[PDB]
Amino acid sequence: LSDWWHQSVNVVGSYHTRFGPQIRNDTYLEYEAFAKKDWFDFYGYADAPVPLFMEIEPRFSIDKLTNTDLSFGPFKEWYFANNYIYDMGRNKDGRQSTWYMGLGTDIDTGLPMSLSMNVYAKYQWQNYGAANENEWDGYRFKIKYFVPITDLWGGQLSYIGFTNFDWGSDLGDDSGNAINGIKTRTNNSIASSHILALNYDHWHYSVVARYWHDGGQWNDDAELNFGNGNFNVRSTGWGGYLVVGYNFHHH
Repeated sequence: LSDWWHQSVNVVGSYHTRFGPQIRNDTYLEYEAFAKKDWFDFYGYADAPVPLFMEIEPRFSIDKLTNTDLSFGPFKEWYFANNYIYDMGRNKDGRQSTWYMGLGTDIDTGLPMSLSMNVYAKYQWQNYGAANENEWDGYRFKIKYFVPITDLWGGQLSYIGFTNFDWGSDLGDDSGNAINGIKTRTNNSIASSHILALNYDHWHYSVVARYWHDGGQWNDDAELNFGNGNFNVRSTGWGGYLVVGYNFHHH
């Protein structure tokens, strides 16, 4: 229901993406959904070509459920947080199933914005055949903030930012070395996003600047050869996205 459940279908163009060994530029369809009902909030999105990649972020209110005001300081609420990533891949080999679970919260900055912080531990199932499949591996700190800016061109301009700090994984240790001498993979990783979004009654346009540090836990500059010659991994740097979509909702 529009009251709490929001949907959107979007077209996305990406440029210089860094989650994998080689740089990428893609375009694809995407389904989004944002929800917020008294005891649980949710965000998720699914991408499909011009096979299937989805990421969901469900969170449950410990306060609402425990029915105990755990509010304290800037900390408005506490949550049992979940960040689940699924990638079907073209094989049964080139797939990913990642579950991050932990503690989350909403911060009251006294400013005209929204701020959330989460910490998770994660179990790794499939991971494109990597050395860390099926085991508890690594942790993640996720910080995301929303900031209403102004009205621009008849729409509402706003800023959104979130970062995923991943560390403590055992890959890198358990992976080999590159032709390069350095290790192929990484125990940690950072993916930071900056979003400028224009929202109209239904249509919206968004520009996304994203920065990676060892994107996808690929050790930046590692020298590899997949059968086409040696090449260096460029897992650290900027990439971007253009997003045009439509939010559904009855009047």
